[PDB]
Amino acid sequence: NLINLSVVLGVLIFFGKGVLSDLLDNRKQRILN
Amino acid sequence: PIIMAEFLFLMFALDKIYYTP
Amino acid sequence: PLIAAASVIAAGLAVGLASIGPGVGQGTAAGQAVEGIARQPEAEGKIRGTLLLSLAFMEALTIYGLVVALALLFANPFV
Amino acid sequence: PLIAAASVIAAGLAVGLASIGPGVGQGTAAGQAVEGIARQPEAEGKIRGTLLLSLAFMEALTIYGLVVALALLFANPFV
Amino acid sequence: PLIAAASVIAAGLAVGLASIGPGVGQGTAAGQAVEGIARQPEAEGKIRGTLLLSLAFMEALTIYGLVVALALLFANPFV
Amino acid sequence: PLIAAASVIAAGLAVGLASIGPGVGQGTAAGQAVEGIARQPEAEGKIRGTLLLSLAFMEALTIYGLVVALALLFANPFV
Amino acid sequence: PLIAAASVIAAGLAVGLASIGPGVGQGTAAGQAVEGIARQPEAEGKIRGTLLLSLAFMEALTIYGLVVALALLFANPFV
Amino acid sequence: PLIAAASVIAAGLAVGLASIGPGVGQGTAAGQAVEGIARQPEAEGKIRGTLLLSLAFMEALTIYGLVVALALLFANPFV
Amino acid sequence: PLIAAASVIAAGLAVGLASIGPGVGQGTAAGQAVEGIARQPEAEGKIRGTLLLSLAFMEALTIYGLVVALALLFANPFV
Amino acid sequence: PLIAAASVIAAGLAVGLASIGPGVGQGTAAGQAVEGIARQPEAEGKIRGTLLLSLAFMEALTIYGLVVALALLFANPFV
Amino acid sequence: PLIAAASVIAAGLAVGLASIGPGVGQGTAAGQAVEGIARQPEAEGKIRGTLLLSLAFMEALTIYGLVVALALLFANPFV
Amino acid sequence: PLIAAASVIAAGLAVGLASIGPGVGQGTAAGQAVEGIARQPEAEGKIRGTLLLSLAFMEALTIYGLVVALALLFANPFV
Amino acid sequence: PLIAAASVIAAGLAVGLASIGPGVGQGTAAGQAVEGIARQPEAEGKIRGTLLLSLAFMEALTIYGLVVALALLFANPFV
Amino acid sequence: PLIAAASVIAAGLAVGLASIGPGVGQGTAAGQAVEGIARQPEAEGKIRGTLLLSLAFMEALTIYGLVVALALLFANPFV
Amino acid sequence: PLIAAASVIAAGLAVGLASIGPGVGQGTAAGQAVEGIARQPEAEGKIRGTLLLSLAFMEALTIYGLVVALALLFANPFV
Amino acid sequence: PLIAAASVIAAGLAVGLASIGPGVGQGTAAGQAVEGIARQPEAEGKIRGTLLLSLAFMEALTIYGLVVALALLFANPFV
Amino acid sequence: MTLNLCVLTPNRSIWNSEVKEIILSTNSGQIGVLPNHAPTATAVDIGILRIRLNDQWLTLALMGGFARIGNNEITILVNDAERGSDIDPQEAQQTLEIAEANLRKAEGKRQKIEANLALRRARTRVEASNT
Amino acid sequence: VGQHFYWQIGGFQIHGQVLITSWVVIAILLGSAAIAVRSPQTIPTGGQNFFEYVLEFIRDVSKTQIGEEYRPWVPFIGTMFLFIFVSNWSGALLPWKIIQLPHGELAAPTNDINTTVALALLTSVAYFYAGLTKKGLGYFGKYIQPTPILLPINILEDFTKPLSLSFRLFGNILADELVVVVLVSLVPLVVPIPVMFLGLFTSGIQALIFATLAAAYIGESLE
Repeated sequence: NLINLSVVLGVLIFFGKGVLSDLLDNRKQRILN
Repeated sequence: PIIMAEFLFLMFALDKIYYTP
Repeated sequence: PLIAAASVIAAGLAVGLASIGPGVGQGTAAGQAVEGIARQPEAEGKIRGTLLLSLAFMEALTIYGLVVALALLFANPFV
Repeated sequence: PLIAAASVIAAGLAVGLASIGPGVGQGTAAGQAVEGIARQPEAEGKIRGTLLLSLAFMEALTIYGLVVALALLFANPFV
Repeated sequence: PLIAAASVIAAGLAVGLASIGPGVGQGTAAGQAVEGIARQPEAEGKIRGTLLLSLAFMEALTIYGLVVALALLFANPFV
Repeated sequence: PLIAAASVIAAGLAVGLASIGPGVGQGTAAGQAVEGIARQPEAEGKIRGTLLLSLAFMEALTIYGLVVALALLFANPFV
Repeated sequence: PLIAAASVIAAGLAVGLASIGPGVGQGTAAGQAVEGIARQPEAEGKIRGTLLLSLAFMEALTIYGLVVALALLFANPFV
Repeated sequence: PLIAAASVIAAGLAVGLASIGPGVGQGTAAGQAVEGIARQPEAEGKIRGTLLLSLAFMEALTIYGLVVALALLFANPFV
Repeated sequence: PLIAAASVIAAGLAVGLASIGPGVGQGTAAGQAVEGIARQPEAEGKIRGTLLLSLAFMEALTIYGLVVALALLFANPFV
Repeated sequence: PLIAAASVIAAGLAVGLASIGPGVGQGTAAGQAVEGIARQPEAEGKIRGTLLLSLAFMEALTIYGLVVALALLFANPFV
Repeated sequence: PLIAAASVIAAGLAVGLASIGPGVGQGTAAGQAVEGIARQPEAEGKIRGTLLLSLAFMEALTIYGLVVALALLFANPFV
Repeated sequence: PLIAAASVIAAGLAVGLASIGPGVGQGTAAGQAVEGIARQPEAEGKIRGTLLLSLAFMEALTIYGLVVALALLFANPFV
Repeated sequence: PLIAAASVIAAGLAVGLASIGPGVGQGTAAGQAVEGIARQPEAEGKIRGTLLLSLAFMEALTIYGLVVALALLFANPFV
Repeated sequence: PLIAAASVIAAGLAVGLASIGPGVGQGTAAGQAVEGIARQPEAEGKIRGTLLLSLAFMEALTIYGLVVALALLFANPFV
Repeated sequence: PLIAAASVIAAGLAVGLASIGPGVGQGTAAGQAVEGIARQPEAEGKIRGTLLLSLAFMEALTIYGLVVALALLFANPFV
Repeated sequence: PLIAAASVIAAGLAVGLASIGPGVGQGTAAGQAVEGIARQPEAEGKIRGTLLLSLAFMEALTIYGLVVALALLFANPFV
Repeated sequence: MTLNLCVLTPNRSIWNSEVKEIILSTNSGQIGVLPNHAPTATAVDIGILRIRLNDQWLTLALMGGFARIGNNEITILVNDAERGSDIDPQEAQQTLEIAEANLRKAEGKRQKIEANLALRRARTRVEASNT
Repeated sequence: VGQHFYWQIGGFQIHGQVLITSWVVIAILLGSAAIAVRSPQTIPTGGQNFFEYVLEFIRDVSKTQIGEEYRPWVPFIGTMFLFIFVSNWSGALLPWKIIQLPHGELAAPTNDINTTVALALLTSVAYFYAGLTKKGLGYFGKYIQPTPILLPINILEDFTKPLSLSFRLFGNILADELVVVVLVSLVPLVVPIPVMFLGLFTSGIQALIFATLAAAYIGESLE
């Protein structure tokens, strides 16, 4: 559970924000421009 | 039973406090 | 006596196998029927007529299966 | 005894295996006949004639199975 | 008596071998019907009507299996 | 005796298998026959003559099955 | 005893030999439906309505199998 | 004796699995032959000659099965 | 007792013949889905949604079988 | 004895599975041959010739089966 | 005793008839996916989305079977 | 005893299942050959050569089983 | 006894029937992948990426069957 | 005893379930070969090279089955 | 004892039912691969590489079957 | 012993079921190879390489079956 | 940033500029094309050819023809393709009412096909002039 | 392995897993929703962005399916989405093997009968009420104009659909529990590493498919 789960916790905190951030950036540049 | 009642209370309350805002 | 067990297993396999074939039969029939309905908006009347005739015939076959199963179940001449 | 019970299982398997194939055959003939009707709506009289002839020959197959099953049920000259 | 066990196995096999065929049958039917309504956005009323008739007949086939299996399970004259 | 039971199982199985194949045989024959009739209704007489020849021959297959079933059931030299 | 356990043997065999049919059918209907969503995504709402009718009949078939499949384990009016 | 039971089971399965194959064979032959006639009715005589030759070859195979069955039934040296 | 063996062998046959069926259904569904994505991406949301829906229904069929499978495996009132 | 029963059942299944596959072969060959006859009436002679050599060698196969099975029947050197 | 032997037969056949369906399922789904990838190198991301989704669902089918067999082997309630 | 009986059953099963496949094979090769001949007759010598070679290899594939069955009937070095 | 016999036969059939599915799966999938490459070489990397992912998932099915077979073989907790 | 009879039954079934394969194999290979012949006879030399090589490899498969059946017949290291 | 016989027959049917599938898979994939390299002579290296990867995964499935066969043959912790 | 009996039956079924796959694969593979040679007379080098390589892969498959049979026959560690 | 597109009536080239996303109403339905499409040579029904200039989505009014997709140099040979939207929908519905009207009077066998094609062209005219 | 109940009598034999799991999951869900809606800005900030992304997801899946008046059922289907989402993640994550219970176990709300049949029953009550609302009060969708046979099967499917969705949730979450329990009972947990990804994917899409299946059936209620 220590290092097993740690890889998917890291995948969450990095990759989930990384895949949310690009779509949020597209919608924010849309609404702002 | 009380699980159904608690689900109903949760959904009404969360709706009112959480959806329209 | 074994004759009743034989009658009921024979009726069960009879109705199962009799429902096997007309399943895919009616499947390809209804598929090509609705494909014709969809390709042409004209002849729904006689398309429905011939489709209904074929459906009544295949369902006559599965009620051949049904009546032999029923004659094995209730009106069994042996037991 | 065993003769009548075996006659019963034989009749059931006979009506089953003589009901399966007619299902798929009548179904594919019906589907293609209706697609051809959609292809031309002019000669549905002859289309219906040949369709009912083939459907009735397949129904003749199913009632061949039905009459050997009925001879195996009721009119069994052995027992 | 073993007649009850033969009856329950015959009912299970009747439901299974009646649920085999009509499943893929209605799949073929509904597939060609949805490809048809995909082709034409107009004749949807007759599409739904003819598909409902054929799906009702396929439900009639599977419910034939189910009601003969019910006459096996609950209301059987032998056991 | 077991000879009668083996005979009746063979006879039911025989008419079943001897029916099942010519079913979808005649079915695909009739499907392509009517699809060709709607292709061109000029040759309908020769079309119908040839399909009658082949349907008589597949019915000859199934009545070969039928007559060996009758010879096995009624006029059987053994039992 | 074995005579009662044949009911749960028939239950397992019944659900197994029942569930096979609807899979290929659901797959065919789903494939042609999504191919129609590809072809014409305007009438796709009415196509989804016909897909709701298809889901209704498919779920009807399978759940009506499941009611008796569970009735094998739950309700034994034989014993 | 067991020899007559084995002989009659072999005869019944011989007739069955003898008429199975020629059925689908004759069916495909007939379907593509009639679609050919509908394609171009010019060589109807040649087409009918080859059709009767083919269907008669399949009749020859089932007549081989038929005479093996008749040897097993009527003039059987074993029984 | 051996009733547990009967129950578990029925469970194994149930879950196996369950997992056979809807896999190829999911396959052809997803295959026409990806062909639709390649054809027209303007309804990508609808293709994804109907994909989710129909794959959900297919896994739903398999777990409709699996709930009885686990009732015979793990939580059994018979034994 | 059991050796002659083995011989007769072996000959029955020998002619049966000698008859299954060559039926399908003769069917597809004959149907596509008449398809070629109607396609082009210019290659008619060697269409006939290839049809004859092919159906003759398939007849050589099924008469291979016939002669080995009749060697199981009439002239048995073991029994 | 015998319950463990029957249970492990159930588990082995469960895994086999789990790998039956999803094999050809992922085959057709992934084949259409990789073909539509060459058809559209612009929606490669959405093709990968639907492909990973459906492939994971079929892996979920085989892990359903794998885990019911794994509970038959390791974590079982009866024996 | 049982050894020569098993030998004759093996010979019959061998020739049957060795006769199924080559029939279908020779048939599909013949059908594609005659389609090609109708399409184009220019290499009639070469076409005849390649087709008779293919038929020779398939009849070799079945005469293998035939000579092993003759080694099972006539000269079995075990019995 | 019979427990280890059942265990090894279950493992043999479990690693056996785990193959027919993913075999034709990987076959059709690799065929459509190589056809995609031959139709366009520009997306080789994405073709082969989705290809290898799907192949690792058919091999995931295979290694699932294999790990049940091997834990059945060596680390068998029953015997 | 049982060893030689089992070896002989194994040889018979081995050659049978072997020749059910490359029969249809060589058939489809030769059919596509001759279709390519009458389509493009420009590369007859390479066509026949690949044809002979393919048919020889199918002959290699069937003679593998043949030599193992021969070793089951003549030199059985047990008996 | 019977455990060794069961392990050897398990290894035999393991390699058999593990070898039925990837054969036809390899065939379909390599046939479409050679059709692709016949269509385009540019992408030959990438085609052969990806086909080598996929065909070697198929060989990996079959050698998984082979090593279950070998581990049951040589070193079984039961026999 | 029954060990050697089941072992040689295992070798027979092993070669039989290892011969069904590669035959029915190499058939369509080599057929499409000759078809591609007839598509373009320039890529024959790579078509020959890929065809011989893959037909030798399925040769490897059937000789895996043959070496399982020959390890069961000649070098048996048990008997 | 896209494939070369040339829409070509019989008498002239309408416009040979390149745009991003095209929905091609074929005889098999709508199909989208991508920049770097693998070559598919299809047909085109009497329907709607929508384009996308990556700045705005636009429709093109065409009365049938044929299309070809190549190595990013695609050619669509059309029957009557009027560039963009040159008409307003009021005269379009004034043509729809008269086309459906004359469908009744034109009832002979050839007039069936003629009025039906006039209808399919009026319908594509109005559903192209909606925007 | 112990899934029945424990004898916390309250008038009738009540299941313990049902009570504690559903109560704590509703509690943590409302604790997540309530504390972060106290001070929201007009910009979609840290948690408000996630909550509004979930809510626009529910807006899309409710706008595409049902009809003209899905918005009053958006609370129901959205709390259902959130419940299944967090309960699947809690079953995949929250530790309940180190804590021991004297009479039973405690894994997830949907593991037992009550909190899946309750969802089915509430949806079915909603379907019957919405059908008596949007349609007349004489005969709901049962009434047969075209076919003279579909009259009993209409109420029969209206009875067998909620239990079918219930059995879907059963065959998902019970299977997931079996995966996790036998996969941690194999050996130390070096084996669950690749299986955890598939479990997470299946749990998330299980939440999504339950949401769209509730949407479809309130759509049928509208129809």
